[PDB]
Amino acid sequence: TSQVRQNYHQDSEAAINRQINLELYASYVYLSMSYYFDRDDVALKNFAKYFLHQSHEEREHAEKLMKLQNQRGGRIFLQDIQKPDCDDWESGLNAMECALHLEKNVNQSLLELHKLATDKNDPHLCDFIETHYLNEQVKAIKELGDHVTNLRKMGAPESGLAEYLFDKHTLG
Amino acid sequence: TSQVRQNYHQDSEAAINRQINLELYASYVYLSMSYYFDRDDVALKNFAKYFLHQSHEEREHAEKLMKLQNQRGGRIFLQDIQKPDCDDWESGLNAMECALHLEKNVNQSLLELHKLATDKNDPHLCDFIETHYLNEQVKAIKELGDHVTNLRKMGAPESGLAEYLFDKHTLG
Amino acid sequence: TSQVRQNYHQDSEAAINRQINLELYASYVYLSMSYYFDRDDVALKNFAKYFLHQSHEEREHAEKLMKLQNQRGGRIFLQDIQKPDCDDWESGLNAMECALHLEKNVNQSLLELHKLATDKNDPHLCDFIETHYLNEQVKAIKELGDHVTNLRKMGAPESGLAEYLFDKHTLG
Amino acid sequence: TSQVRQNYHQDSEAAINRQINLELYASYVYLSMSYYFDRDDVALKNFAKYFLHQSHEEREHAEKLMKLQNQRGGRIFLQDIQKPDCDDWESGLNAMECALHLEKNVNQSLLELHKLATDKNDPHLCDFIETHYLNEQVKAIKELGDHVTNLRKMGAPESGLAEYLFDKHTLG
Amino acid sequence: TSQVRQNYHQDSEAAINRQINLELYASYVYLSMSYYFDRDDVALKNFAKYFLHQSHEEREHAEKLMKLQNQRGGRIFLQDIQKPDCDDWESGLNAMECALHLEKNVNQSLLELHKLATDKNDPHLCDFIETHYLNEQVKAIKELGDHVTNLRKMGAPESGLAEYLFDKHTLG
Amino acid sequence: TSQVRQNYHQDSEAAINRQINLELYASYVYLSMSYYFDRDDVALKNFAKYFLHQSHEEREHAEKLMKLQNQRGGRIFLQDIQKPDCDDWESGLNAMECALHLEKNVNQSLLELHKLATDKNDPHLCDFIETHYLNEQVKAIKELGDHVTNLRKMGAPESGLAEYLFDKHTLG
Ligand SMILES: [Cl-]
Ligand SMILES: [Cl-]
Ligand SMILES: [Cl-]
Ligand SMILES: [Cl-]
Ligand SMILES: [Cl-]
Ligand SMILES: [Cl-]
Ligand SMILES: [Fe+3]
Ligand SMILES: [Fe+3]
Ligand SMILES: [Fe+3]
Ligand SMILES: [Fe+3]
Ligand SMILES: [Fe+3]
Ligand SMILES: [Fe+3]
Ligand SMILES: [Fe+3]
Ligand SMILES: [Fe+3]
Ligand SMILES: [Fe+3]
Ligand SMILES: [Fe+3]
Ligand SMILES: [Fe+3]
Ligand SMILES: [Fe+3]
Ligand SMILES: [Fe+3]
Ligand SMILES: [Fe+3]
Ligand SMILES: [Fe+3]
Ligand SMILES: [Fe+3]
Ligand SMILES: [Fe+3]
Ligand SMILES: [Fe+3]
Ligand SMILES: [Fe+3]
Ligand SMILES: [Fe+3]
Ligand SMILES: [Fe+3]
Ligand SMILES: [Fe+3]
Ligand SMILES: [Fe+3]
Ligand SMILES: [Fe+3]
Ligand SMILES: [Fe+3]
Ligand SMILES: [Fe+3]
Ligand SMILES: [Fe+3]
Ligand SMILES: [Fe+3]
Ligand SMILES: [Fe+3]
Ligand SMILES: [Fe+3]
Ligand SMILES: [Mg+2]
Ligand SMILES: [Mg+2]
Ligand SMILES: [Mg+2]
Ligand SMILES: [Mg+2]
Ligand SMILES: [Mg+2]
Ligand SMILES: [Mg+2]
Ligand SMILES: [Mg+2]
Ligand SMILES: [Mg+2]
Ligand SMILES: [Mg+2]
Ligand SMILES: [Mg+2]
Ligand SMILES: [Mg+2]
Ligand SMILES: [Mg+2]
Ligand SMILES: [Mg+2]
Ligand SMILES: [Mg+2]
Ligand SMILES: [Mg+2]
Ligand SMILES: [Mg+2]
Ligand SMILES: [Mg+2]
Ligand SMILES: [Mg+2]
Ligand SMILES: [Mg+2]
Ligand SMILES: [Mg+2]
Ligand SMILES: [Mg+2]
Ligand SMILES: [Mg+2]
Ligand SMILES: [Mg+2]
Ligand SMILES: [Mg+2]
Ligand SMILES: [Mg+2]
Ligand SMILES: [Mg+2]
Ligand SMILES: [Mg+2]
Ligand SMILES: [Mg+2]
Repeated sequence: TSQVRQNYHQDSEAAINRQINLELYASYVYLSMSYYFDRDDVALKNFAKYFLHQSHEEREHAEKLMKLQNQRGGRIFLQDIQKPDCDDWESGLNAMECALHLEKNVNQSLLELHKLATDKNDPHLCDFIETHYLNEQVKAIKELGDHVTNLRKMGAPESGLAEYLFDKHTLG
Repeated sequence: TSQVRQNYHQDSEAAINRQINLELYASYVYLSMSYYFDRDDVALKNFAKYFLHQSHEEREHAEKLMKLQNQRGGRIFLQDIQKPDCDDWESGLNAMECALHLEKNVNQSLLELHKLATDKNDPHLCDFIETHYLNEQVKAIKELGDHVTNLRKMGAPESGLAEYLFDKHTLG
Repeated sequence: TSQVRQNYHQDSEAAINRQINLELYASYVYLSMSYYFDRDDVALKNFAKYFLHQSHEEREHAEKLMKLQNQRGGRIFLQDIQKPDCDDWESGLNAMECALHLEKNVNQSLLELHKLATDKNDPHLCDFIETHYLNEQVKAIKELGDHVTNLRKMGAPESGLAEYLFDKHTLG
Repeated sequence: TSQVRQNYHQDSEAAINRQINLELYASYVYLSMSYYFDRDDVALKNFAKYFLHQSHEEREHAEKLMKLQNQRGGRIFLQDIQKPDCDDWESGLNAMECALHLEKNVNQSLLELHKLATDKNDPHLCDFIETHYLNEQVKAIKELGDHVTNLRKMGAPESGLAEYLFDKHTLG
Repeated sequence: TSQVRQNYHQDSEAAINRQINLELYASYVYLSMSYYFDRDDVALKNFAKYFLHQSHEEREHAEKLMKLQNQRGGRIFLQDIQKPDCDDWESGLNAMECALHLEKNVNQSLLELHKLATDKNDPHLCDFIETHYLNEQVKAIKELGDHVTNLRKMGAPESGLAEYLFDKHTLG
Repeated sequence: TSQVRQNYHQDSEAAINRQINLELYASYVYLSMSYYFDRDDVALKNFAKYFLHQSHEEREHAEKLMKLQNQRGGRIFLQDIQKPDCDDWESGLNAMECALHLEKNVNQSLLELHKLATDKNDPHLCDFIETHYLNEQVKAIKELGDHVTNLRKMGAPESGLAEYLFDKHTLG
């Protein structure tokens, strides 16, 4: 047992390891999305940059959870990082819709994590999740919803012109 | 009676209190408009910023009238600030059309106020209204008419692309 | 239903709309207070500035709640902003006592909002209220209590000298 | 009763006074530790500096709780600050082990305080404890565990060379 | 026996440990005083700042004596730091009168310490006390007497106005 | 078929996708290593920083291969990123030995990739591998061998002192 461990339930430790994997998975999804828009037959450079930045942010999310695990005296256990569900993301709109669904799924996992931390009376872990994850998620979900809405109203995915102009004006 | 009061008719005092309420009402209309465009299913960020700035300007209008009331020795009497007529503003074009109608209504109130000040031979109040309100109104009405015209010619409200591009190029 | 909405109870949405109205009401109370001290027969310029700044802060409070409503996928619904209970605030001490009572009332509303968010297991909303409102309120209540105490010990409201000197040394 | 007091349970007030005493006690323990390493027969200058800084941080912890007590309208009640359990701390490793045990004890007190604030539905006090104390404690406990581990692996306490080199490279 | 010890009497060593405790006690008295003036029903912010600074100075006094003990090869022995005699300090004037009495008591202890160092022919300890403590005490006693005098002549403690104005002009 | 594709064999395209996975795997190994040294019972902060930087470099390696795939008109196909072979890396020396073995394995894959590009007469791909990977690998392998050698000669893994001092002087 770790000399630093205090009020840190084994179930919370396990849940944190599951969350680490999920954040790394989200990083992988956004990495895949990014280079889809770098294809010569897609060629939306600011979509590509946007998703690559999101990919890097998700890796930071994972790293901060790994730091937390050690801070509390838990032990990191890593799993395979599953490949993303799509190889082909079809359109800027469809990728944004997938990212929205991804972020809502990660949010649900974080909310279940917070419920567990609450049930185990772990206020430090509750505050950690609230402080570093829950509002980040709300902002990410809101931004992706905003993007989806604009692309739809602009005429995407049918209008390749719309995706092009969104790439320049919103993501550029 | 106030030691500063001079040539300030009771009717003018009352009219100034009515104008204070109207300016606060205009501030509220623009506040509502602003956050309509912040909705995830509308998502026109520069419409939102534009109307929020207009909201703040209207509050300044109200404050300067409250200052005038005290400068002249009248007594401020506040009324409820009525909620705006619309919860849903439908489109960027429709919001601009509503703001145009609002500004023309506030202008009419200011012109009636000026007629009263003229009838009561209050040149200080006439100059105050002319100096700080009447040309501000003309410029605001002209700008909103310009915006309405551009949105119409661009294809709004049917073209969500038009509202998007107007948001970036004129309001951005 | 909003594409961004997740774990956001209809009751919380309604409570947030009620809180928006209350913050706008507080802004109106402080606006009224401010210009009372700008009257030529009151003439406490730093009381006036202090309350005007508080008025502007309350509008910011309202705006941040409107932003939150949209972030979470709720829909803003505005109500009339009621006029303040007093036209005449009588003295610097009495205005500070009224502001203290106002802030304690707004605090109670925020604490009921937090209880609801807790009952609905909304940790994001709990953190939002804690982060942006609850300590702001505690600090505001403490500052107003401090001011009330000083004015009382100085001899207010009987001593117009006390209110004058407090205006210069504490609010100036 | 205090004019500022709102939703602040008498039990919480008492618990905050107990925590104030404990933080002052921790300040005293670290003060004692510091000057032990300033002895001519111990002479580890960076151990001494490290613990003196920790001592000053604990006094700041106490002061912020005294500020909180007044912010919420409770009344500070001070008790004797007990002398530390050890006059002689024996070795750099043993002092770090004692500081680790101290911080875990203070953490437990803070977690009991948070449970009480939760039971009394005091979200402001919960947020205060989370924001200013609980992660500070986790970081302090982790750092002391790190230090203990390094000193042990280096060969302390038997190796006076290890304590000397740790003083220069980690604490210097 | 310490390798550095020279001409340092066991009685002086013990007296220095007693003085360390007394300086820490004075630090505690001023800490208590400080937060009394931070109460919402007292609310003299510059009294609070003044006494908090005095508290920090007393801790520095204690630390320099702990340094001296080690410099001379004595061994620090700590005792409980007794809580201050008053929880309620009643008025700015009464707190200043108590601080004056405190400083005169600490001065008497220092003068007895100096007599002992003289009797034991310890010129280094005599010079240390003279250099770092005796004139600091005289200046502190003179300043507190000055403050008491001004508060009395101003009309304190009856005049809450006097304490308020002293807070701004002398302590501000 | 891609409009940009020229002299790019399907076998090379597949090999590049295999290399992408391997570089992401190496990133994961170094991520795991990094946080092993962040454990409170290991606590070698510069080992942790060193491996985290290596992790980030490997992700850059992967990204540049994804860019190459698109530049040449191939299509990225991602696979699961396998978890690292070790959860526990035991010692600084053992982690360096594992990283050395990892880099030699990645080098072998790159050399097989280069042989394939040579056999398919793809000089652009040969130059890409030589320019951006092969000397990076040689330098990485040499540096890790240097580190292993120093740790062994210093007395690792038995000497926890050696690993501590290596952490400060070579990795610090
Ligand atoms: Cl970054
Ligand atoms: Cl402005
Ligand atoms: Cl502001
Ligand atoms: Cl500090
Ligand atoms: Cl200092
Ligand atoms: Cl880089
Ligand atoms: Fe970022
Ligand atoms: Fe994430
Ligand atoms: Fe998808
Ligand atoms: Fe789903
Ligand atoms: Fe995310
Ligand atoms: Fe403007
Ligand atoms: Fe206006
Ligand atoms: Fe309208
Ligand atoms: Fe009309
Ligand atoms: Fe207007
Ligand atoms: Fe402010
Ligand atoms: Fe507010
Ligand atoms: Fe009132
Ligand atoms: Fe009431
Ligand atoms: Fe407020
Ligand atoms: Fe610090
Ligand atoms: Fe502490
Ligand atoms: Fe101990
Ligand atoms: Fe214990
Ligand atoms: Fe501590
Ligand atoms: Fe000083
Ligand atoms: Fe002293
Ligand atoms: Fe006393
Ligand atoms: Fe006495
Ligand atoms: Fe003193
Ligand atoms: Fe590098
Ligand atoms: Fe590589
Ligand atoms: Fe290995
Ligand atoms: Fe092998
Ligand atoms: Fe490598
Ligand atoms: Mg992002
Ligand atoms: Mg375990
Ligand atoms: Mg699979
Ligand atoms: Mg909570
Ligand atoms: Mg936050
Ligand atoms: Mg304008
Ligand atoms: Mg009248
Ligand atoms: Mg109505
Ligand atoms: Mg003009
Ligand atoms: Mg304020
Ligand atoms: Mg609804
Ligand atoms: Mg009414
Ligand atoms: Mg929180
Ligand atoms: Mg906060
Ligand atoms: Mg510290
Ligand atoms: Mg009580
Ligand atoms: Mg005892
Ligand atoms: Mg925090
Ligand atoms: Mg002093
Ligand atoms: Mg002895
Ligand atoms: Mg006692
Ligand atoms: Mg002499
Ligand atoms: Mg001198
Ligand atoms: Mg490298
Ligand atoms: Mg193919
Ligand atoms: Mg496996
Ligand atoms: Mg070449
Ligand atoms: Mg080269």
